Amino acid sequence: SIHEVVALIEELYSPHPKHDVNQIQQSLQSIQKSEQGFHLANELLSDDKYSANVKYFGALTLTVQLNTLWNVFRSNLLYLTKFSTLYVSNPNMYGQSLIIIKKLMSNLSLIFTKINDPQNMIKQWNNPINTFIQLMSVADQLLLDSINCSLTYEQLSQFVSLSQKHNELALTFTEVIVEDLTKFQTKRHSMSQIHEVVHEHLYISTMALINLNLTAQAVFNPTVFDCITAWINYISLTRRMDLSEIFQNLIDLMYQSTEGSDGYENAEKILTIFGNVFANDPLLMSYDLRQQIECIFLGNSWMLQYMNYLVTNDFFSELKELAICIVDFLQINTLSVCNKLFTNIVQDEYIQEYIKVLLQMTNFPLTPVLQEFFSVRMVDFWLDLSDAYTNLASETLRPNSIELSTQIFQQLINIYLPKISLSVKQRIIEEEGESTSVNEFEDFRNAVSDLAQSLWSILGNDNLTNVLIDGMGQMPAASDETLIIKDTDVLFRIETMCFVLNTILVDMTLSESPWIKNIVDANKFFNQNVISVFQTGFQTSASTKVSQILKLDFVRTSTTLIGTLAGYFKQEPFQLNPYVEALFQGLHTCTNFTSKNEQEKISNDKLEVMVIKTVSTLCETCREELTPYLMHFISFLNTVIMPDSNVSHFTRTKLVRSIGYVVQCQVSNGPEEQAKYILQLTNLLSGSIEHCLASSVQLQEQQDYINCLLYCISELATSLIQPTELSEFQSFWSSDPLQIRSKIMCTIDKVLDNSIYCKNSAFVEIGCLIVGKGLNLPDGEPYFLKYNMSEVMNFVLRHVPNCELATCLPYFVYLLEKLISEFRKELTPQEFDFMFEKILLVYYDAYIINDPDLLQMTIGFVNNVLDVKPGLAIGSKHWTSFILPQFLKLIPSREKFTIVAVAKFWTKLINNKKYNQEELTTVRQQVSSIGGDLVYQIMYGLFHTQRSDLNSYTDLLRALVAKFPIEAREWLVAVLPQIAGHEKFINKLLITRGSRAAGNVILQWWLDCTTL
Amino acid sequence: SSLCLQRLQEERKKWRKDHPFGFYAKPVKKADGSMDLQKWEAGIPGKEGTNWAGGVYPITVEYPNEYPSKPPKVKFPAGFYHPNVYPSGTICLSILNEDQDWRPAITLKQIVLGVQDLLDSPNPNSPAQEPAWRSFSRNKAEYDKKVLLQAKQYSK
Repeated sequence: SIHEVVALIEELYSPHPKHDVNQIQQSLQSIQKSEQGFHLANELLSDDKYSANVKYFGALTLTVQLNTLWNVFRSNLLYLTKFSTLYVSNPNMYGQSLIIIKKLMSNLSLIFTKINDPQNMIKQWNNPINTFIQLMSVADQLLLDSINCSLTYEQLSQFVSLSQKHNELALTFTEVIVEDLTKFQTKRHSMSQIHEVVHEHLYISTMALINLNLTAQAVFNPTVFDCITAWINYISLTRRMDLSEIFQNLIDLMYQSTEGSDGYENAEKILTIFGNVFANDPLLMSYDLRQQIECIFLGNSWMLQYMNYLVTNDFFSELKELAICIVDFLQINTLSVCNKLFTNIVQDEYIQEYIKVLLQMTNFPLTPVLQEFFSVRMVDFWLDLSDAYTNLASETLRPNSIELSTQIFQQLINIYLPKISLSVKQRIIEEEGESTSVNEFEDFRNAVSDLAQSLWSILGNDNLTNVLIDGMGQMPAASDETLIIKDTDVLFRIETMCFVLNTILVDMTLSESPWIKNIVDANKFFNQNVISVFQTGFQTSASTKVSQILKLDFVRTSTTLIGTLAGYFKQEPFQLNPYVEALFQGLHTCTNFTSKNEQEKISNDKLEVMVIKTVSTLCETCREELTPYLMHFISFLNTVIMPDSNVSHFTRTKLVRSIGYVVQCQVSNGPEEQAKYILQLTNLLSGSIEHCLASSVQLQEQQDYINCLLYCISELATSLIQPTELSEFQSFWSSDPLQIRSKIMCTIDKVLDNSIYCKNSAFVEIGCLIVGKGLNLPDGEPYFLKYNMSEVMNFVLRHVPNCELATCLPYFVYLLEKLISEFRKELTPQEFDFMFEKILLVYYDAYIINDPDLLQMTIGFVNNVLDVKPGLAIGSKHWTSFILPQFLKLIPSREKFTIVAVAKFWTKLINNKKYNQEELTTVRQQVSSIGGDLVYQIMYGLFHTQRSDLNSYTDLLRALVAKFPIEAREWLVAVLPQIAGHEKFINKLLITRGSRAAGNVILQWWLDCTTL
Repeated sequence: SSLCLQRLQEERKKWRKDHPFGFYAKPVKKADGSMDLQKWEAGIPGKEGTNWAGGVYPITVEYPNEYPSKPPKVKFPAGFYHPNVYPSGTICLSILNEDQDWRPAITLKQIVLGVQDLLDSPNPNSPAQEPAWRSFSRNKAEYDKKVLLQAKQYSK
């Protein structure tokens, strides 16, 4: 059958095999490990005529050793035997035979991990490297015994390095052992002492071998670099292991590695090692070696020569790795530079040149992302330096601290401002298109924006903000009319200045500041240049995808800065007019146009959203200043609401919200002048709704149009609410002679009287939102849409029978809860019985009792009545007949929200503090009657339930025991035995507690009562 | 505590070094301009090709003193519309619940990717918001329209 085994092994690796690959694989997994699998593996490795894949399968079959103590020794002997076999066949001249070499190395590494774990005998290995060393010297089977645990010195170890493959095999063996010890330590932490064994024997041999490869020129092999990183990783996981001389000699090799000497290959690998150290465990390197790294990177200098070698050859990935390593190295040094700079606790001219070179490196020619990442990683460094300077003590500053800090950070501003220039993104989209480099450029801009937000606490307004304002306010960007810049250089400069100025001005308050009025009035072209950016970008024809995306970016930045300036517009109204006119000119250009080719419309919608967003912010803050523009806008809206427009329903809604924001502040001329606008908007919305419902029989388009106009009514109702920041309006809106509520209610009735709309959940939702807009508002607020009790009641009674009871009832019920909380003073238990009978009880037994949403809806309604006015629920005719029996049977319910609803119901019923003295006596009397069945339902649910619902009737039992401790024992001695004798134990232990630590007694009772 | 601040510093370094495109995160500033390491501001971009596309939804992350023994609390703005967002804004997510899949080793990157995945793939087992879950389950068209308008609402 050995011929059959070799047959299907070669069949598995054939290009197009027969029968099946999965089946011959399962059969190969079936031959092993069984008592002949081990002997098969030894015959597969000892036979030289087999293929390399078959021998690999032999070592893999050996790997299954998890199947007790004796077969491990019998395996390890043959592991080391076939080991020494192929490892002697390698060093002379074999080649490409090291695959099985690595697999056998992995098998021995697994053996070293398994044997040294906690669990005639067999002692510990302690040092497999030495054992491998003496195994290359060929009474025969007796040799492995004495060679294993004790071996030679360092001179013979260097003599082993007579060949290159010897050093390569030793580096790989130590590397695989270390990476496997790393994988085994990361998987599960039961090691704790094997690390000590590696520290006492393997660590010494590995350190001596690595240092021999680093110091000696002939013994040097690049594989040691990949081995060093492995050792460093394992050390980073445990903790004293020195590694100081290894880092020192790696620095010496990197400095000796030049273009002519090494071709910067060793320098690249050693820099990858240092980048790994600094990025993962930077504390692993001592202070002296980090000082040498500082003197090598910052200095003609060797570092400048390596950077020029990487730049001239167009190696952007290797330059990226270099920037990552240098930044991770510089981020750990902050307090020493900050102290020798800004705190006083020959060095000055040295640290001035130090910062000068660091700023020259911060600038760094070659545009970003596309080529370099130095500025991208340096942003986090400058953030740490800004926070470190801000975190410095007030009494510790240097005499020249503020001047040197201002100078350094202003040079930073002058360096990073051309870096984030939009010309870079233009060249990125030109060369690389829509790649991930654009996304990295957006993350770079967000990082520099946060850098400026942290730098403002140092530079102030005049050194950071006034530099941008005077840069863009004292010179016209467009001398010709229509504000066309015509110039690319100043356009990129002004887009950069608008972006930085916006992110700085968002953190301010333009109302409390008179400084903003002083700085803008000293700049004639400031507002003109901001509008020049908006109009230049908006009127830009999108030819390529690059010009389209840049157009969207310019519009985004402009609309955001305009949105940030509303406080200054309240402080300086006469500069507001050019903005409103320029905005509405662009706003009409992106509204009345229907040209779509083809995905351009998503850019039109993004522009239209940012414009209407800026309009919403301005109407939110500058309500008083915008009074004269109202009469033109309502007419333009009348032209937009036409069943043919380019606006989205969202833009229609936010437009109605903006007009309502301006209308809310028109309380000056009295309620009549403001009501002229309110009645005009009411007649326009209801007229267009009634026009659409009764003319073009409602289709999906008419449904979206009706939903849009209903949302417009909702935004208008929200916008007319007085912000939290006389009697004539109260009497007017209490009477509302213009019949605003009458027209709105009849319009909602006309929409909900249609069968295509009343059974839709969305229209019921927005209807109950609009009708319940005036509910729960602070009393005294002259709200226009404040509805009385009877109007909302007859409204719900009007549209509740003809609607869909499954999906549409909770909105009417939430509206009734709002009405109950509003009219809590004037409510009567008979009116509450009327609402309970008409809206819930008739529809209960058919549509509610078997529906979880409607069930939890009804329970939450009763809980709302108990929270607001308990006298309505207690004095109900269905209180003792319906509410109590039903909620009693619903205690061991299967729905989580239903369980929580019933538990909150009985909990509020017990712990309610709003009870009258008569109501409290009647409640205690009724509870002292049903309490029995209550404990039965509690233990019934607790028995049939499982974890995560145990704490539900715990708070119910906590309230029942605290409120009724005496009857608690009488009800427990009756309910416990039904749901054996050990149950009595909870009685003494629970009532003794009172409350606050039950459950702990309860699960200790459930544990008893479950096994039985 | 003191493990808490050391861990949050390491998290800040790790995030700032490597994170998904379109996210941002930064400690809020205290009155003295120093960072409140236990309260962060972040932004979650909607996934392209979903009704969430185009929005960047802002969240706050509040780390308890017992972090990382206890998970942070993550909140959207009050009134955010989603079936797994409480009225308060509290997100229902297994990795954010100490009683479920929270592990001390979970990083901010994993949290924010979890939130992104939750955005277009709500979990029915955590219905934190009645109207969102109801619309999702009974009027998908309304839910999608609301999501699209909220994406416009929080436009990038």
